[PDB]
Amino acid sequence: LHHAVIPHGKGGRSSVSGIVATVFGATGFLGRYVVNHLGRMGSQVIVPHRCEPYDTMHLRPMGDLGQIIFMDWNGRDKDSIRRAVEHSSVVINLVGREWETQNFDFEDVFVKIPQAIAQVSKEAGVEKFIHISHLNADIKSSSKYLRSKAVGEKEVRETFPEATIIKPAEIFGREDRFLNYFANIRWFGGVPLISLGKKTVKQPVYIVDVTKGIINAIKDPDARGKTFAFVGPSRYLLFDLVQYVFAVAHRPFLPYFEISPFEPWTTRDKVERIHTTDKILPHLPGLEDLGVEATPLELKAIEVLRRHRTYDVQPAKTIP
Amino acid sequence: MNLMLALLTNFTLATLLVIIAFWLPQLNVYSEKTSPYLPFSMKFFLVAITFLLFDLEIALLLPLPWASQTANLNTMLTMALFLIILLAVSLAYEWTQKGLEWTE
Ligand SMILES: NC(=O)C1=CN([C@@H]2O[C@H](COP(=O)(O)OP(=O)(O)OC[C@H]3O[C@@H](n4cnc5c(N)ncnc54)[C@H](OP(=O)(O)O)[C@@H]3O)[C@@H](O)[C@H]2O)C=CC1
Repeated sequence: LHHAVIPHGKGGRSSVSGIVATVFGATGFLGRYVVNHLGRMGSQVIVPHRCEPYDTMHLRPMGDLGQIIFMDWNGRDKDSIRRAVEHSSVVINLVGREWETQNFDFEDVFVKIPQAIAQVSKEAGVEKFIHISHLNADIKSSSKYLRSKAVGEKEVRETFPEATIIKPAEIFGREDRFLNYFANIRWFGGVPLISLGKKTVKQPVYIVDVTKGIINAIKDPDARGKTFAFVGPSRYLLFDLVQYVFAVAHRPFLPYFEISPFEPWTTRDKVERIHTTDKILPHLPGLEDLGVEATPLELKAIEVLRRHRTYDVQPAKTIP
Repeated sequence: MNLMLALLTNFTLATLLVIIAFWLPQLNVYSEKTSPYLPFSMKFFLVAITFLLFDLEIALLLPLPWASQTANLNTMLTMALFLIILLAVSLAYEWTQKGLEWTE
């Protein structure tokens, strides 16, 4: 490893790890844990961003002095991309959206932007790379989010053949938009409208589990070029989950919002992913391979929805 | 009508500022926030009732200005002070009997 990146210290906050990580789209829900974990051990981190510098403030405590840098860039541009990746020991792409705008459609955020980043890393000779794909990727899939995603999984596997594409299932956490999606959006001011959520199988994963997986992947030398998917240890049915959620959230339940400016809620295409089944891929290595154990949704769902719980609950039945 | 329309507008306007103030900041996407987290003391109830009884006797005084127009003034003047003194005694009773504990 380069002379300045040799490990030093005991891995605390001010200890030097040697991982010069450049995170793209770190402002998101997933990124802030990856940044925080990278910051935890003091690894140098560069954080390009598009929003106001104000929105990046919460990342600052996560890193020691001179370990967090807030550049600027634009997906449509590659000159900016090169600067942020010129001397990175690894590059992580976390871009993505749950809805389409009039600037960047699904393909742009899921195909070109993941690619454009990949090529420059190859051009710059980045030694490693990480890419977050979706478990249910398939060009013949219904959900344009997935169909757009499925394209990206190919170029990234081509432009950067050694990039460790990862395909996690639904993720949940304190700031997640999945468990918080059902509790508030589905019910608030509106009776549940589940369209016979009886066939779907959902196998979400805990955000911390994903975060630990990524870091372990960076360290591993043999993880180069492989492909992983992260899935919770217990499968579930869509209908069973929602009903159980209202038990933890203690909201009234009755089994069975358009697209606008701002950040839309309950989008047309988002529905397809809720109903879309979680693929079963026994052959792809998963979390257990990375020295990471899946944390059951029972243990950690308590904290996320504790805030939803205004002011002794049998755990949800599983489906094989 | 006139008073009704005036009354309607006042509260009509009031709610809008309440609605707009409450709701319009909602559509501002300020991320999301985390979750934050009685002894019946005798002194406070005594004043509540004491106010009520003393207030009630006020209602008997309100006619006073109209009563002064009556040709039977000797009686009116006698009775008028009658209520006030009875009100005076009422307070006097509480004071001597230690009633005004909250005043302390
Ligand atoms: N819960 C899930 O969806 C799961 C996670 N994934 C993937 O993980 C990735 C990250 O997760 P998450 O943090 O919740 O996603 P986010 O919705 O929080 O967005 C991630 C980042 O992408 C940025 N972004 C949006 N548009 C652009 C753009 N044109 N150019 C540059 N940046 C842009 C966002 O910045 P800004 O806010 O300013 O737009 C944000 O910082 C996602 O891409 C997702 O595909 C895969 C399986 C399940």
